[PDB]
Amino acid sequence: MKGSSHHHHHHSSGASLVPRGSEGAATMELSADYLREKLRQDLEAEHVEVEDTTLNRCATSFRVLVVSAKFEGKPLLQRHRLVNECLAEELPHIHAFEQKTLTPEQWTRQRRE
Repeated sequence: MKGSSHHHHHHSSGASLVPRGSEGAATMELSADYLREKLRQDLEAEHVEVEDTTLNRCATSFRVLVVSAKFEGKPLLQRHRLVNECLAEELPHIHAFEQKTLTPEQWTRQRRE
């Protein structure tokens, strides 16, 4: 049907063609280091550790760790919500995400694992 209108002309875009590299699976898109570095610089932490259960599988999960005082200044719930706000668009793509924020004193106090 063509009752409801919205766009008379065709969509357009702009992308220059230059030598460098082609596309792939997700070597650059969606990665542990991507979310790690992003959160680290975005949240500005001291020590961070990211992990993954190998994307090549039925189940996919990502683990992120952050240790600093910047989180202390903000409420407990604000900490977790902060990490979610950053990867808000990426979150939906993550089948399973798990983050944990703590202080440098607590971590250094008891860091067995």
